[PDB]
Amino acid sequence: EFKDFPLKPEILEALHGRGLTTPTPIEAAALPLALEGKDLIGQARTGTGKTLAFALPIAERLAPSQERGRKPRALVLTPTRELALQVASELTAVAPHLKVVAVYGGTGYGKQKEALLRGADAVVATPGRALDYLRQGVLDLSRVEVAVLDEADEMLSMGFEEEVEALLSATPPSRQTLLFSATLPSWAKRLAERYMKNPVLINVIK
Amino acid sequence: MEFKDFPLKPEILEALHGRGLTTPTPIEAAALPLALEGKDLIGQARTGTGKTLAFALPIAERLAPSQERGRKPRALVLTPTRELALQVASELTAVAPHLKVVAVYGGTGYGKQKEALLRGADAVVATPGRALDYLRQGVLDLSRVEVAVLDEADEMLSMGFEEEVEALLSATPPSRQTLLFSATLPSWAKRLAERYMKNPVLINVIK
Ligand SMILES: Nc1ncnc2c1[nH]c(=O)n2[C@@H]1O[C@H](COP(=O)(O)OP(=O)(O)O)[C@@H](O)[C@H]1O
Ligand SMILES: Nc1ncnc2c1[nH]c(=O)n2[C@@H]1O[C@H](COP(=O)(O)OP(=O)(O)O)[C@@H](O)[C@H]1O
Ligand SMILES: Nc1ncnc2c1[nH]c(=O)n2[C@@H]1O[C@H](COP(=O)(O)OP(=O)(O)O)[C@@H](O)[C@H]1O
Ligand SMILES: Nc1ncnc2c1[nH]c(=O)n2[C@@H]1O[C@H](COP(=O)(O)OP(=O)(O)O)[C@@H](O)[C@H]1O
Repeated sequence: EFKDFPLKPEILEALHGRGLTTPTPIEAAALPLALEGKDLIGQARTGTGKTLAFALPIAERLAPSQERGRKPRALVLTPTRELALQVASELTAVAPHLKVVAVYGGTGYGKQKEALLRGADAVVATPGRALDYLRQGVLDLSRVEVAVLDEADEMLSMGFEEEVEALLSATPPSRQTLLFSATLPSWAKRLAERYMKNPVLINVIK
Repeated sequence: MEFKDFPLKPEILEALHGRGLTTPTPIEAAALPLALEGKDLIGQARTGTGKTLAFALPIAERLAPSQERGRKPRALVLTPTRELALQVASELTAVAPHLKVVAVYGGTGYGKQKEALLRGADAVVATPGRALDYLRQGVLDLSRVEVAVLDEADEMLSMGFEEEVEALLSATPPSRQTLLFSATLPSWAKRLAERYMKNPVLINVIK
């Protein structure tokens, strides 16, 4: 159960307050290495649940800050707007001490910009809108300590390979990288080769 | 992580420290948490590198001592070679002082190994050929195995023990925990994982 893991009381409170008590098989498998700062690839069948495998480690690794205009120390990339909002919602709830900002197309071009300018600790973004702000200097990725690629195989199918690589290339290689994907197409193995540091593959095979 | 960082009995931690075993290799670090909690796993790392503690410490921690004379082993480790059976037995013996480990291997001493098995054992570390000999004789009884380990599955397939391994695993109850270590997963080994393991997690540190 989550209380078993070594997580700050605020985080356990947040989880407890929300009913989340038992990690899914992929979460239980991935949490230990992720919490310890190591790079990993988490692979499991879609529809089981794995968001806590990267959100808890972001919650735990990052001390809070109130510095206006601060750059984000965590970046989560998702292939769709609806997943960016679901993930930003989860992360916001388990990291109550962090300012989480969702970046995604179709709306809020001005509002999301303003949010990022005021300050952010973690960004959950679709690659389109994110790359826009990257090019404008609005999204600054130079302080990223944890980068997460959520559903790498979908980002490939949606044709975001170029945006994803540009975004990762803008983060410091001192970062921890986590990659989650039901399948591992050649593109994702390459991302692994090029952007990760001796990653452990963790695969719930059946 | 160091070994001290894991939830292990004090006697086991003392054993480790006294031998200057402090630092799990990458596969040990990645696999210990699942193994300790009793889950099935496949550990993949390049052949021969250190991984013995990834299954030795789970066996040491899981099994309580017993005095019963003639008792059947609660853990089985299979290895492709005699030299690997011997290495692993000594290692397991070292970190599981509360258990009686018996090494079972060909090329020598049919009677000595047999008599050791009849006196009783908690863990057997075996090569598949010799082990099947004893299984069929009724000397090696696998009906109480809680942890079964295949150490270097891809080499067992290479050495021609495909059938012997399947026969040994079949003689153990499905309620067991099963740990499979191999640098590569040929078709036979995947088939093994599919049909002999329960919801296994594959852990691959080859990178
Ligand atoms: N351990 C857990 N327990 C309960 N809910 C969880 C959970 N982990 C987790 O992510 N969730 C919830 O599951 C939701 C996503 O579920 P999906 O779309 O079926 O995940 P998929 O298997 O990746 O395709 C998240 O927003 C979490 O709130
Ligand atoms: N359910 C869905 N089905 C199809 N396309 C979708 C989708 N959800 C979703 O977000 N998309 C598309 O995936 C992309 C989301 O990334 P972005 O950063 O918002 O891209 P930008 O529009 O260039 O700023 C958009 O094309 C979405 O319409
Ligand atoms: N955590 C650990 N620390 C020290 N020794 C260990 C160990 N785990 C483990 O199995 N051993 C021993 O290390 C031996 C394998 O080490 P090698 O041949 O030098 O290859 P390399 O690991 O690539 O450097 C095993 O036979 C064990 O007895
Ligand atoms: N370094 C090595 N090189 C080649 N063969 C080896 C070997 N080490 C080793 O053990 N073998 C062979 O691997 C087999 C070990 O299994 P068994 O249970 O002893 O099988 P049995 O023949 O029924 O007694 C034997 O053939 C060993 O000679």
